[PDB]
Amino acid sequence: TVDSRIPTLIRNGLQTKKRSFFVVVGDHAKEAIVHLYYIMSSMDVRQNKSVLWAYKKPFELFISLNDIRYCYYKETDKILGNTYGMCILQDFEAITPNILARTIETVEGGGLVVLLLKGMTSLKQLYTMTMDVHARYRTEAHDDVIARFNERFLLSLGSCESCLVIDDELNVLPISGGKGVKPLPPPDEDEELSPAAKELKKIKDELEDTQPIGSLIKLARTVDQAKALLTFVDAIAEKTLRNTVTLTAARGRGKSAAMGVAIAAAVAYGYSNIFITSPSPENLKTLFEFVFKGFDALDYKDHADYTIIQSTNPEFNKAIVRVNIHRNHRQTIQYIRPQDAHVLGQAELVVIDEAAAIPLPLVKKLMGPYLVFMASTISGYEGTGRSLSLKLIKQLREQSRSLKEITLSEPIRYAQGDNVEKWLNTLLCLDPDPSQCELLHVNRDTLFSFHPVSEKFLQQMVALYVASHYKNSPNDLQLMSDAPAHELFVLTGPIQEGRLPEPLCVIQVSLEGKISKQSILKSLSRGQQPAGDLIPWLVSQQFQDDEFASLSGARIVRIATNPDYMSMGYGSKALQLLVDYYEGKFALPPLFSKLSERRPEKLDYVGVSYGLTQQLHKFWKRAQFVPVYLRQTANDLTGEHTCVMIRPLQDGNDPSWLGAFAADFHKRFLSLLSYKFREFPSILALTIEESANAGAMLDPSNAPTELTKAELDQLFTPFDHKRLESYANGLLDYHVVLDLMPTIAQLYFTGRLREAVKLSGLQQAILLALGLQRKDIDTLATELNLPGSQVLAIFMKIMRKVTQHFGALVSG
Amino acid sequence: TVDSRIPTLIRNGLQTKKRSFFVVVGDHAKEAIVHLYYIMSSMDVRQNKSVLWAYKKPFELFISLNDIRYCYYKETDKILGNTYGMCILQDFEAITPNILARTIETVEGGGLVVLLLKGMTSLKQLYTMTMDVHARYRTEAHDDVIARFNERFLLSLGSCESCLVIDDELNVLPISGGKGVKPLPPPDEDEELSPAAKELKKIKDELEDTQPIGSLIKLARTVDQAKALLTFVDAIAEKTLRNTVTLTAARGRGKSAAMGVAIAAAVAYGYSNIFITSPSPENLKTLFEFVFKGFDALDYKDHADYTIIQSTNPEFNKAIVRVNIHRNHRQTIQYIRPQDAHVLGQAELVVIDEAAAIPLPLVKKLMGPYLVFMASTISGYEGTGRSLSLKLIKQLREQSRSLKEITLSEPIRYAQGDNVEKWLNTLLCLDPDPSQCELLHVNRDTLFSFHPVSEKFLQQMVALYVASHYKNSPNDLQLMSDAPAHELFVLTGPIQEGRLPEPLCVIQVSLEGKISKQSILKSLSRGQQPAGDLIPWLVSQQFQDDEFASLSGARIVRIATNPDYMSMGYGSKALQLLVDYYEGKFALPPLFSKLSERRPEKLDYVGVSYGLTQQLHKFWKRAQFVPVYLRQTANDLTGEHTCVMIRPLQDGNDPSWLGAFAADFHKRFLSLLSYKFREFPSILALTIEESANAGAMLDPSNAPTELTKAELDQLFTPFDHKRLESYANGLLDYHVVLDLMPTIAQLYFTGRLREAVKLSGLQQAILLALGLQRKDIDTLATELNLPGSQVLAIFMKIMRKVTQHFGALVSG
Ligand SMILES: CC(C)(COP(=O)(O)OP(=O)(O)OC[C@H]1O[C@@H](n2cnc3c(N)ncnc32)[C@H](O)[C@H]1OP(=O)(O)O)[C@H](O)C(=O)NCCC(=O)NCCSCC(=O)CSc1ccn([C@@H]2O[C@@H](CO)[C@H](O)[C@H]2O)c(=O)n1
Ligand SMILES: CC(C)(COP(=O)(O)OP(=O)(O)OC[C@H]1O[C@@H](n2cnc3c(N)ncnc32)[C@H](O)[C@H]1OP(=O)(O)O)[C@H](O)C(=O)NCCC(=O)NCCSCC(=O)CSc1ccn([C@@H]2O[C@@H](CO)[C@H](O)[C@H]2O)c(=O)n1
Repeated sequence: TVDSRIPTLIRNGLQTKKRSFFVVVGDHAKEAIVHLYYIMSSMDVRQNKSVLWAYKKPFELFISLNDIRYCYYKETDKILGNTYGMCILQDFEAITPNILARTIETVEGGGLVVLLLKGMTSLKQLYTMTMDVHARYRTEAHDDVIARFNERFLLSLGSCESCLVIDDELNVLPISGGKGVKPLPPPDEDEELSPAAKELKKIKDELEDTQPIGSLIKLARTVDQAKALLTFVDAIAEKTLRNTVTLTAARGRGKSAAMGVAIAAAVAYGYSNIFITSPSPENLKTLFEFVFKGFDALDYKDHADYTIIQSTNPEFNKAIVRVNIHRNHRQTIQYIRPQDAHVLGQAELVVIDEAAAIPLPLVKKLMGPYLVFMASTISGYEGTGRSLSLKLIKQLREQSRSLKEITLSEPIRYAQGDNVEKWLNTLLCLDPDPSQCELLHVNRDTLFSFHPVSEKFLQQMVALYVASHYKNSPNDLQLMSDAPAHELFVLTGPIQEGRLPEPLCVIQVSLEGKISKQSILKSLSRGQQPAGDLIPWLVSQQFQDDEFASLSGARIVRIATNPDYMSMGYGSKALQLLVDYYEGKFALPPLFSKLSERRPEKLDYVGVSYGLTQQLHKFWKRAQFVPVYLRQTANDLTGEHTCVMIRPLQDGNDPSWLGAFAADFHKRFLSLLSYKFREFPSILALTIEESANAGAMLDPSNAPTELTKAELDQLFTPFDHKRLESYANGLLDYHVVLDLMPTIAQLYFTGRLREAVKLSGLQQAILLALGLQRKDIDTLATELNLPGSQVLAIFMKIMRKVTQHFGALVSG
Repeated sequence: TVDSRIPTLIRNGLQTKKRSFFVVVGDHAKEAIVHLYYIMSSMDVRQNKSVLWAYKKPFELFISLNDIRYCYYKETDKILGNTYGMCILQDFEAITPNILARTIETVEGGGLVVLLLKGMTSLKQLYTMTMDVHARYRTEAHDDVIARFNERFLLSLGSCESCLVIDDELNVLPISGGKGVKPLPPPDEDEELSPAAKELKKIKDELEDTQPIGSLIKLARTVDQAKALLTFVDAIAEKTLRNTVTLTAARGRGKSAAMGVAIAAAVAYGYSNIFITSPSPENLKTLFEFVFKGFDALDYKDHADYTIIQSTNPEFNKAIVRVNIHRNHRQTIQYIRPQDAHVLGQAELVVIDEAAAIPLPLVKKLMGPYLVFMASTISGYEGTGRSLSLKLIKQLREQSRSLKEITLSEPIRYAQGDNVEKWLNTLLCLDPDPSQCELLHVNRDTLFSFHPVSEKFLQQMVALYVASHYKNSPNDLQLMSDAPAHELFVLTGPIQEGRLPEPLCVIQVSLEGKISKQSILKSLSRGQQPAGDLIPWLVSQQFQDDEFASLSGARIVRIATNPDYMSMGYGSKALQLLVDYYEGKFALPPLFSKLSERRPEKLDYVGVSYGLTQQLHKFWKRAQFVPVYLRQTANDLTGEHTCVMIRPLQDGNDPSWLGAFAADFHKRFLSLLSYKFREFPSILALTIEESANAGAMLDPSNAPTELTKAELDQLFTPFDHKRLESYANGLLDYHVVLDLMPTIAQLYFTGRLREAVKLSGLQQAILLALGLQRKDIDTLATELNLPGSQVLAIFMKIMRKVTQHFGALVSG
């Protein structure tokens, strides 16, 4: 027999269209899965869909009778947009939170999400079991790893009413969170129906006579989807290039289907050029599938009324890039990259998928005098933080021609308020005067113990980081929980007993370094790297230095503040407090440990690796950080170059080891502006150069030397001096004296000419651009918001200062 | 009374629809013009159009009764595409051939082209009268100018049967070429009609029922125009993106009108994106006027069915750049520059106006998988040489999807075979073993004497230069004729008496130099230049040298060979013969003077200024020329940088004055590749650098020195050497060692490392690109037609040679 609660839970899930969670432990989980599929199928006939099975690397009749799809863990990106009647996970040791989010959301309501666990003598051994991902966290310095993610995972089950844990013998355990489940009253489909189903069929039958909306509204499955289609069509039918409709919805709500049917409606309404801009064409799979579904519903014929152009040469073979329409009239659905805004001159409809994840300048450039459709995932898996969506909406409101804001709430595959969706959104967390504040260290042994106060505080800090993330990734939660040396610091205001403090700033610090010199030389003779550390293993490779990585240091993995309290001084105060704590200025575990009650580790430096940005760089420089490295190949999804800043926090020790690194980086950066850096704005490059020089000034031996006649004559021939003097007098065109620009720029920005001649910020920026970035006058004028004549007018005054110094130098 | 031949000629012109030429001499030409307008108007009533009057800076009733348009000589570009019933030219001293061509072609058949000459005691004083343009030819070295253009102008009249020369008293002179004119028999318009007029009305009434061709064929005025419209519409109605129709016709035949009505037909046929690519939007004035005429004939309404977008911010205010159509669907007529081929992704119809004048790579890029319309002016004023049109047609035939070739012959404003058009196409000339050949000097005193043999030979050489010219300019004829020091050299094969030799190569040499040092210093202290000379006044400004321009030199203004005999060795042989002639190797004027019968001038150098091109540079370098200067701003109409090459022809004299210039240019060019030169192909830049180094080797003191440890340690720190050695071993990514690339490239290409390490052509080109041009691996791989991996694979082998040399240098 079987426990009554298993068929009861399955029946409740089938009737209420909600998912059911089952966890099987033992060595013969196949029998349990077969018996759970038989029970699920015996009560309902309209849900017998395919079964998804995921592994890293009776029953015999069961496999040969039902459609079973096998998917690898690394191939879970291939099942995006599908829908399966029951999902199976085989290897616990491999399910990262990314895998769980990707593989659970693709189950229709009433199905079963079955997770198989290996036979265990006591569930109490789950908290210490070898993750296949733990191998990446461990390092030579820190080898042991205490698994805390599994601890919270097992405890989270008790908070889900649809989650049942069963054994090989099909017996419920007390850990199960749905042992108190009760049968629901039988339904009556003769007259009783959900109000949503009545509303949808009403909004469908009302517009059935009209075309093409009548035939393109029979594809929507939710009321919110129908309303989204209605407003999209009422903006398309308006045929006004002064309209802009944005669609923000959680993952799985059906943004792609609504936008695809809207694109089909735009095609049917007589639109010639339609452009879809997305970060990657592989995201445009379900969208184009629903565009094709709308075309089919519009009585179009394949290969006779439309041809599909698919890009096979690059990596994304399956990606659709172009669709041609030649039935009503020549129409094209072209996919362009977000950086290709130069092709939107004749754009009639530009649809920006995942507009939140697109960098803000790219979104600003993609908008024009046409009709713009926008999509954003503001919650759920792969979502965007609330801060970025708020910034985008604020920009749209400030610029607006006309902006329309619609939202989807009701999911498609499962009923609203699904229990399993609630649990997987809790386990993966997928949804005062600055001087008065104090910093506390958050203990990770209790923060992941699923205590109600601990869980509430964990959700608080997690949500803070969520907003500060162009794309949400729940793997960072596992990295934070199971890392061997990651420390979490939070900044709270003055708080009294009985009230949980409100986190205004959260700092995650990772301990790095203490790598043996033998390992350094072993790695430096090859290209392979342990990849455990970042700042040491990167400097030791870039500078070919075998002494830096043997130090002890801290990497600030993530520092985020409350978006409502940003730019008020909380982040800088938290950073200063952390630095002072690491400088030895402070002399059931409790969740919060004050900084004055734990002994800091002896650290020689603190470092950070982050995407370059003028505001971020200004903040880090104000925090006494100096650059050591700057990547040349910009990040494809972000558009920013990785920059590494290191601070010599330890006092009473010579900060000369960092002086050499800063000086080496400073001079390299000077002429690296012609290599993958030509695109940098002049002001940003000037600030980075100034910061690198300030860092290089730590070493007294790196102080610049004066310029003498003996070395000057080795650089400029007397005819070059004559040309410079002629230009300074205004008797020569600036194009003639232009190969001397690299030499003068290098002389000034390496310190030889810095003391002799005084240049302001604008003159320094123009000199840097024209000398090291090799920019034109037009580009420099546009970047600096100055007329072309004024750039040269202030450029001659730079020459009238260098020429005078050179003349006074040669004469005396 | 009036001479009978004046009303007779006017009546013949009115009846035959041919223009009439009248030249008036005296101080009261107003009376003659009034009496010629009265006579013209008294016989015909359907031609009383506006009168065009051109000046540099009875009759009273005449001005206030007829529409008179006044146009300045510098503003004659503003009357392109118009049509006037009678043209008047007031100032002889200002009518350049460009003005004559621009102002004569805008007269309808049967009108009068009246040229006013100041009262002259004897027409014999015309050959010596002060041109307002002569001031530009004269120079300090050569001041006197003998006017030969006026000489041929006066004699050319006798070859025109419709040209009458009259005085203030209206008396015909023997110089008149139409004194033997006789009255034509009166016509009969009741039944007799021209076959062309019957053919046109037949091809119109046949398609009257059909639309939109029926309403868009009533705008054509010639049979050839109607056929061009028919084939354009039959290619548009075909709606095939595998069609390409080119239209080659002389100036004034009506290419613009046919193409405009074709664009209107394409709009009416349901084309969404239509792009018109032209060298300048001001040429797209009559084309868009006829597009608008076709729209009006298609019953479109202004400001309700189409809106016109005109670019007012730039210089071309009147230029139309965009036309929007919203009749049933959004259609657009966008003007793009020829270098904007990246916007033709959705192009449904790309119409290339003046395709011959567009550089060949730009035309190759503008063509795609759509319908392409092409226009070319292969004859007449502002035309293109036959060689360029032949190259374009050959490229089209070799690439062809489908190519259609149509031609227009019959002009619009005047009858075919017009007499005045014949004369203005003669006055302005607007239409063997290599070792066995010999070079002859063509005397300019008899070449412009209008002798039949002299005129035939002048037309021969002129036609040779015409083909070698992206845009024909008849001002070069006046410059050749009236220049004070221009010498013409021609290359002919073995020829016997009684037969005029066939010119296989024509060389035009201009004598330059001998500028006083006082004038050099006077000009060098300002920006103003006499502009008489080019090579001296350019080197003396770029190099700030006060001794070069005082030499004596020759500038090869134009060297062209027969396009049928190109790349066979005639040009190089002619150049070598000219150089030997100037090196003193040869020890009713006759038209041809052998090189052994005239004393060459003592010349120190021979130079040439030309648009840079790999083939042209290779030819000049083979001719022992070395560069001295290279412009940064490429020519807008051509896309090529001006390069100046100077050869030290004189033997027995030290060529060290040029060694300094070549070395200064060579070292500057090295790092100037990052300034307006980044776009140069690697091979071309390498060849230019090699040629500049070969030129700099003339001075023994410019020989490169070895590389020593003392100077090497001043460039690379030991950590830089460690990084280079690590990269050479393949243990480091190539991105790390990239700021050392400028230093290594400069060391190798300035000669210090040239002897120590041996590099092939490909390695040298890659090193030059990556070091001095700062190109990426992808761009270099695409330019060199090699995979990206192979570029780096051969790039590491460059480093494995430099690193070994550096190690052997530091060790010992
Ligand atoms: C700025 C805050 C501190 C709070 O700012 P705060 O409260 O403190 O304001 P405050 O008064 O104190 O100072 C006033 C000053 O702040 C400035 N400011 C003001 N407002 C803002 C603002 N909104 N934003 C920014 N600055 C602002 C302003 O410039 C100035 O304002 P003023 O104009 O002077 O007044 C806080 O970070 C925040 O906002 N937002 C969170 C940003 C965040 O998340 N991390 C921050 C840096 S960490 C990134 C990592 O470390 C990630 S790991 C990683 C990832 C990938 N990769 C590579 O890429 C991968 C490729 O596959 C691969 O893995 C690897 O290769 C890698 O290596 N490592
Ligand atoms: C090449 C020929 C000698 C006959 O060639 P040739 O018969 O001799 O052939 P050959 O056997 O002897 O040698 C075999 C070698 O010839 C090569 N090759 C073979 N075939 C061709 C080919 N088709 N084309 C080219 N090379 C070819 C090949 O690379 C190789 O062939 P291989 O592959 O080695 O066998 C002849 O020129 C010709 O073709 N066509 C006429 C080109 C022409 O007209 N001038 C030539 C240079 S002058 C330009 C001025 O001087 C104009 S003034 C001015 C204008 C503006 N500006 C500035 O711009 C303005 C801005 O407003 C402003 O005014 C000012 O700032 C200024 O400063 N000055």
